[PDB]
Amino acid sequence: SGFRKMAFPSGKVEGCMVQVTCGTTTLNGLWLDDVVYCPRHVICTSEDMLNPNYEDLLIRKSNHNFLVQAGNVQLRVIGHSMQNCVLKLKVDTANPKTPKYKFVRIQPGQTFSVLACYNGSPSGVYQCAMRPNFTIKGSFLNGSCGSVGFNIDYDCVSFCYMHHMELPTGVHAGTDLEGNFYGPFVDRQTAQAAGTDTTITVNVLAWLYAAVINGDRWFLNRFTTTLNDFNLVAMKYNYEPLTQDHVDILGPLSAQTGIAVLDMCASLKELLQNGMNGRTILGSALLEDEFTPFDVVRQCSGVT
Amino acid sequence: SGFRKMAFPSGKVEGCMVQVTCGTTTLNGLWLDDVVYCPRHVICTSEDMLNPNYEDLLIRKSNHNFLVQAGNVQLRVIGHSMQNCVLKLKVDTANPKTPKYKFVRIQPGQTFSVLACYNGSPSGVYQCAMRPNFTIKGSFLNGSCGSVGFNIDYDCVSFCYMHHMELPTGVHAGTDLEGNFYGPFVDRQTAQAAGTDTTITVNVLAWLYAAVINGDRWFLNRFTTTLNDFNLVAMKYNYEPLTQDHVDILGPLSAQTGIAVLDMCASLKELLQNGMNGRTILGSALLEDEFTPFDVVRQCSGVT
Ligand SMILES: *CC(=O)N1CCN(C(=O)c2ccco2)CC1
Ligand SMILES: *CC(=O)N1CCN(C(=O)c2ccco2)CC1
Repeated sequence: SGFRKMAFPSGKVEGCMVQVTCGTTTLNGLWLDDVVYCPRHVICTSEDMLNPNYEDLLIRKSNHNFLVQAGNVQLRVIGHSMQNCVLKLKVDTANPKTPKYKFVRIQPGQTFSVLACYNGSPSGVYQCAMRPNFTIKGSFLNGSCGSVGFNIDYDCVSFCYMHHMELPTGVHAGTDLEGNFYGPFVDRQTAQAAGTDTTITVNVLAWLYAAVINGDRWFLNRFTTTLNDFNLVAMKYNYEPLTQDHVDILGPLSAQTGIAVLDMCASLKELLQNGMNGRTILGSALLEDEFTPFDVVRQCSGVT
Repeated sequence: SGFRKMAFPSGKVEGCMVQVTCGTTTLNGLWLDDVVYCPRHVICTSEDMLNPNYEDLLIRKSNHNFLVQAGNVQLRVIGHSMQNCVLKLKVDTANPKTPKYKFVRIQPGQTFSVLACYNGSPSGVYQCAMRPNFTIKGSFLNGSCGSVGFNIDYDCVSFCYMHHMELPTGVHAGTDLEGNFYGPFVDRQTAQAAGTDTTITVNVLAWLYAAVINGDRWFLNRFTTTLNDFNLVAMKYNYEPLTQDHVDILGPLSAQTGIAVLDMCASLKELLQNGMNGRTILGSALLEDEFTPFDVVRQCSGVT
């Protein structure tokens, strides 16, 4: 029993973190096989980051200008290229700790673990969600860029995020491991405002299911609703529209608990309309939206 | 910027988890050097766990009855002993991945990372606090016993917790790595009720400091208080008494922010008396008490 905001074990990713230094800029890189992946802004002076021309800046850089250090051993860089907003540094040694891995581009509402690193050294691990406005709410100080987000399926690390920037509002923006930003963000120090941070409805429902399974039941009511009726209330409270796809995804949690998805919708509807009245659910005073239906099943079933 | 409930990187502890099987009971064990540490209740039939006599049960057990598996390789058990509520299984092979380590017995209010495991395989990592009633609020299913709690100081893992039991109220009890329970709990399936789960005052204040540092400032007021005046309000709200020791510990966060500890006490006092009025602090609708002053400094400074 008990339900916790739970990250994947980080060891497989710890084994992949290196330090990348270009001139006076030191960031993190991800070493998989004989490639090191890092944010292309490693090549910028903070002056450059006002309006950088990365192709032009990169002409001035050689293999030997990229200093790559794994623990306290230097890797030999034998090639470099830019793919979107990342650099791929070819090194002469395959990472002996390379796990089975994939690069995946997640959808908004999907959750992942971040291994926060500084100078290629892990400081901590936490669970995130790709927000509907394509930001993440992370914990990233200067030096943390190149820290990655991942999921693990048994022995395969799916890398979904690399950290690139903090918006003036203190929320975070980054790329997949092909170097394509999530959302409309650019690796430039300019006016970039996030859109509406809406609540991930399907995740709230999954977490209400988790609460029932773990004995927190006070919010279960006598009501049901329809997708359309629920969605009117969702819209009013800046919740994501609930789709039949979302209902299908919640099917197994529905089955296990014997609470129809639309009944749990009606419970969530009353919580939105009435508030918590100073009560808590799984130790929260607000409705948690950074557990996926998959996360709830995994943690409630004990997958390794 | 941003502040997250952050666990230590788990890799060093992942390398220490094994499976222990005695008859039909399979739990987790911690392999350090040539010793495997596990809960002594590995020897019990669930019938036994009503009123077990562990010394008597252990007479019936040989080295060869303890099946120890590290990945998919069996370890040879060459000795076994009971220390308090843990078994120490001597194996013929030193764990090659043994990190630098210590066994520490933490105080209530101290935080630690848990690596939740099943069958000696890591499923996830989360941050906990030793509650003032010597319980922890974890995420533990059947098979999770022998999962451990730890802190890391650069390269040294301090092991502070091994998971042994769930109370009927779905909160968790366990031992240090000398096998001594935290609090008054016993490894018996009997009536065991937790005392008052009071709020860790010094941790709330540390987290209010974290909030100020990360730009969440709406709750800062024009007031101050005294330790005695604050403590009257603390008592009323089932908060731990604040001591001069706690004030001294918050000194560096006071210094960094320029907010006197007693001013932040007065802010917390108004939050207790007035509530959040539907507002949030670092994305919470309640006052978080599972960050230590040390945790706030570490995460705000980016220690690795
Ligand atoms: C995410 C990260 O580590 N960084 C550090 C490098 N960089 C800057 O310091 C910078 C330059 C101009 C604006 O910010 C980006 C963030
Ligand atoms: C923590 C853990 O893994 N367990 C599993 C073994 N055990 C029981 O199933 C049990 C027997 C009697 C009561 O509970 C303790 C908890």
